[PDB]
Amino acid sequence: GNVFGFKAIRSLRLEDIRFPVALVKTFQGPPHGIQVERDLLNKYGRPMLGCTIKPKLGLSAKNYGRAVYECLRGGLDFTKDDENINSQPFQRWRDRFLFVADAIHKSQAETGEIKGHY
Amino acid sequence: DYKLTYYTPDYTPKDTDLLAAFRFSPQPGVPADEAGAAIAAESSTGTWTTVWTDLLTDMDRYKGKCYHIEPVQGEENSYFAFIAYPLDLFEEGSVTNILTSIVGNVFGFKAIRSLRLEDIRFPVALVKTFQGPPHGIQVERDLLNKYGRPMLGCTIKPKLGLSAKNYGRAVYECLRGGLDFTKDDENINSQPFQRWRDRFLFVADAIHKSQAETGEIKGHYLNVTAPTCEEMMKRAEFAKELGMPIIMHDFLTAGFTANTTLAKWCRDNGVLLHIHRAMHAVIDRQRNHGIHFRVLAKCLRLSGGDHLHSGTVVGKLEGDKASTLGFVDLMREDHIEADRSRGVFFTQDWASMPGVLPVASGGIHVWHMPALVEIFGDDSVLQFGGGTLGHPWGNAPGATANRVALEACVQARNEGRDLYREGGDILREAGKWSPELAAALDLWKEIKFEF
Amino acid sequence: VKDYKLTYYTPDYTPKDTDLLAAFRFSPQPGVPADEAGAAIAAESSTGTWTTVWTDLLTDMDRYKGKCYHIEPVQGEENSYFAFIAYPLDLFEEGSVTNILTSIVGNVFGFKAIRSLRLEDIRFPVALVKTFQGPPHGIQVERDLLNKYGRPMLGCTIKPKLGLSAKNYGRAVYECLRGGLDFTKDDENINSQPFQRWRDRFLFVADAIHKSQAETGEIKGHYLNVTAPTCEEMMKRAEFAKELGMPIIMHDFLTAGFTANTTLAKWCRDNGVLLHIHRAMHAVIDRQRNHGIHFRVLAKCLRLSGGDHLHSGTVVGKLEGDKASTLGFVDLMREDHIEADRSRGVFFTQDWASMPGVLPVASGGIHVWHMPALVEIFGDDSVLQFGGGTLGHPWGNAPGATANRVALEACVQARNEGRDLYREGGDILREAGKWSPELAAALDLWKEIKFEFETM
Amino acid sequence: ANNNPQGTKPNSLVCANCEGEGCVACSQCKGGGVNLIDHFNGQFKAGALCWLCRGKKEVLCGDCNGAGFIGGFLSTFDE
Amino acid sequence: ANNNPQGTKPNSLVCANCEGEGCVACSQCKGGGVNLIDHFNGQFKAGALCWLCRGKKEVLCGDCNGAGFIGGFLSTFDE
Repeated sequence: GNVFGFKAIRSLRLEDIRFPVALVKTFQGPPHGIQVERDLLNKYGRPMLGCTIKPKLGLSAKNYGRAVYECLRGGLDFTKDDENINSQPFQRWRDRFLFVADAIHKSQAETGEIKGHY
Repeated sequence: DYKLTYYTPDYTPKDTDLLAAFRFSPQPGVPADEAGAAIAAESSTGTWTTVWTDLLTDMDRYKGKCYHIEPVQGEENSYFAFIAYPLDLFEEGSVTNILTSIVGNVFGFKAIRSLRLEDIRFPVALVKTFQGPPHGIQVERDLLNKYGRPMLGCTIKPKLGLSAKNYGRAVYECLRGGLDFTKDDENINSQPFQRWRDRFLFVADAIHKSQAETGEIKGHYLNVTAPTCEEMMKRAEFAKELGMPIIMHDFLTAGFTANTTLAKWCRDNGVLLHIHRAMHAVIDRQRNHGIHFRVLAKCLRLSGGDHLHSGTVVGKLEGDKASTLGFVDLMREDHIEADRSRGVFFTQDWASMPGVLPVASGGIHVWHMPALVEIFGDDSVLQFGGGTLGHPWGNAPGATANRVALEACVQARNEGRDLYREGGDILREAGKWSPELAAALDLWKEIKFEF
Repeated sequence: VKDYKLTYYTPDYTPKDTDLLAAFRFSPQPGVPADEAGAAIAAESSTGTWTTVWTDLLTDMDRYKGKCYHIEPVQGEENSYFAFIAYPLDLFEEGSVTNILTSIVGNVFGFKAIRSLRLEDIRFPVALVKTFQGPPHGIQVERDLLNKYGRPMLGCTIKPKLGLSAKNYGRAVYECLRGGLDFTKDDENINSQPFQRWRDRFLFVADAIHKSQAETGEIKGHYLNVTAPTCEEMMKRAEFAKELGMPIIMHDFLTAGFTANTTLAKWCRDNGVLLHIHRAMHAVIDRQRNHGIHFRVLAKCLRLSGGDHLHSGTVVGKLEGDKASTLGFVDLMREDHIEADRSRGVFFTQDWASMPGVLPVASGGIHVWHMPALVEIFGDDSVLQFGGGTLGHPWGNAPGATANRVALEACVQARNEGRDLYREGGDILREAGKWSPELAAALDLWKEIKFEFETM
Repeated sequence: ANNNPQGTKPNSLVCANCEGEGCVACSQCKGGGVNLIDHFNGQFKAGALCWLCRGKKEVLCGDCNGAGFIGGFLSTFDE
Repeated sequence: ANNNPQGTKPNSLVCANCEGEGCVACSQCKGGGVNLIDHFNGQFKAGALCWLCRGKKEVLCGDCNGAGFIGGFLSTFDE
């Protein structure tokens, strides 16, 4: 809180912290976990692998969808939205969601696995 | 007080009075007549006199009247007491009110050793204000399209420590073999190792696969017992959205308010309801204190429910077997005459309210198939535990073994053969055209005896 | 496991601080030993096997099973033992009493090789106490809301009257509250019945409360009974009672269940009313000393689920053998740390982790000559319900309320001044019944006690 | 009046004191109906109505509280 | 082997049949693992794995379903 502003110390850094079980049991935790997440995916044995789309800005919604489709058809599992692309004027969010869903359904029905885009 | 004013031995009860039959054992020194009058007064306005009731001449319209204190033979210092309560004491549609008004504080009486409630008779005037079972027997046999034989169900024994993925695979294996229902364990709700939405998802997937593959209609009881009412309704709504045809509940730990709410929801949304009877030996196991189970079966048929656990009768001595047959007849039928040899104390008429389906369970195998098929008849479900998951080959072979045995026994009963004498013979001549039934007949060596 | 020690009876095992302990008193059938019966009770409450045929199919197990870690004979009785069992924490849902009940007492009470089984106590870990809500308000918050410090609270139930209109009901409530009492209570088996529907009763009781509280200058109340057939009806009644501005309501936690009680407790916490729990249909569960579920377990489960007041029964007329047990489970629901003591029935050491307390209500055929004893046994953190000791005064209800109020204040003032209350109750009440005709009439109507040598 | 603390008939449950009536006769006026002696200071003076029963010659009974018997939620303590 | 009652051990809850093992030895292949005669004409005869135990040498006890004792739930709710 205000401990970091204490004026009689030159520098302060919080290195670790231990929560009791009594306090852990009052939080929800991860929605699914690791086992559940693996079970829905049905991807056992190997680490999952995914891609990010660095030709980031300026792309329309349809070209974004086409790049996602080409990457997912090749054999990846997950594709990723650029971290700082939410609803910029050149590309709103509802259109991006639409075309990405179209590409996901295409490639998933084409190969035979479960695909995904963050 | 030589006049008791509550023990009216010549009073005959009306047809709009609620009758109750207690078996009590009075303390040493106390007679029987006064103990009956005191049981009548404690479960009503707790006075023999009229120093409050005579407020403005509004007397004896809300008091019970003992009218029969015959003694029970065999035992001594033990009697029966019949009591009649007016109709304007109870509200409509509430079972909690009936329980609170009758058994609220009479059991804590000080001048009796022990007190048990053996039977109860609801008038038609009061039966017609409750909803009853959501569907019944005819409707729930037409919804599933299964005629002329009992139904088959399996319970999954490796209860704890099983991922939802493996759970779904086991359910699919069992249902694909030929069973009808699979059951969710009684104490599996939302533990941290297996939450409920995952279980519901994978079980629905398995049901859809097996039903689209085998052509029949499959089902899995999904436990919706929750900590509150919001969670219970969320679970039920999700199980309906997936397309599930039947759910489960516990009416003795969750209560009667939650059971009535769930029954009304299930009627409005076309789902069937299966009632599990956990925590029942806490009340009725001792033969001298408690509440006999037929009273709770009647209260259940009133509030709601489609199936009900009742327990096997293959190995009971007598009387107990007769008692269980009595309170199975009290559930399935529509008019029951008074037969004290098999428990029933009063004549009960249900006014064309639907029936409830008995369920037998508790470690039965293929060799028990004849007896059951001729005791419960064809209006029942048969739950198998280890009798399906223990087959040497797997789960689907055990399913087919039980299916073959059941259909063989029912086809042999149709032709006119006797199932007591030559049930094992039928099973043996059936276990020749199928390897699974032969393996089952060789593993469970119980051919105990018949007739 | 024929001669092996069953892997379920491990006497060299000490339980963790995140294990739920349970103590059963059982009596086995003729021929069956004790340790085998204990291990079988341990196997019934969990995975119902002694072997590893089912469980160990592909990976680890033996972490979802109980372990009987102690068995000892009961003193004074033969063929009767105590078994202690320790369940893990992974078996129980977070925030549900229904699950704990149906997982422990689910189907062990039907074991065939046992004559009789009783559940004497239970110990919840702190890790499990913290996932429940607890009482909506507690003791201190409740005291602040009612603004009544120092003395116990007073109440009256209109019990032996069934068939009154709604207006006469409101009139009697008004006469009681105006006289000097604090709480009035409905009859425990009154609902919307043909002679008296619920909305009329609520209306007239609210009017009486407003009148009396306005013309006396302090906060008064009436426990309105919101028990209902369904949950929609229950919520309707509770919402309408809050609209009128009522401070407290009532419920029956054994005929309605634990799901409805948890729902109502969460509603009361959100909307700021107090909840009074009435124990009905309990003697069906715990009267016989050889089968059932003793009441301290249900008191703990109620403190977890929700509730501010709880009926606990008086002790003025009990043996020390049972007066000790009642004082034990009254301390089990007010304090914050209770040490194990078998003379008072407490089997395990329980720590409640700053969860509030509930308030004991002592009712049932008590009159003025009991007011000394009750003030020094229960202390001043309690409520006293006077069924017949109020409505039976020779000339009305308000004088009876005034008599009870005078007696209570006299006794508590005398206790504050240092005087005794066991050898000095009679003369205290007689000295107070000098300048007040109501208390004199009340003292003459009933009769003294004269307990014993000098005390209890 | 009687000094039974809380007692029944020898075998019956009927409370002995009131004999199942649930009501007894006033012990100040002896069923007369009018007060006899000045009691506190003069606000209850002789000649007027009885100061206790208010002129009914009949009061309730302590041991059996309006219940013709012993036991139950009116006469005994709830556990 | 074919003793009719479920047969707890003398003065002991443990089931006698498996002696608490929860499993018995196959009474078809004599614990060998391969067939000995022909059973179903043209399908299961000597040379290959046992038709009953599928070559695991052990089957479930008939009297108790792995409970290890007779009065439990997987075994005795056949009253």
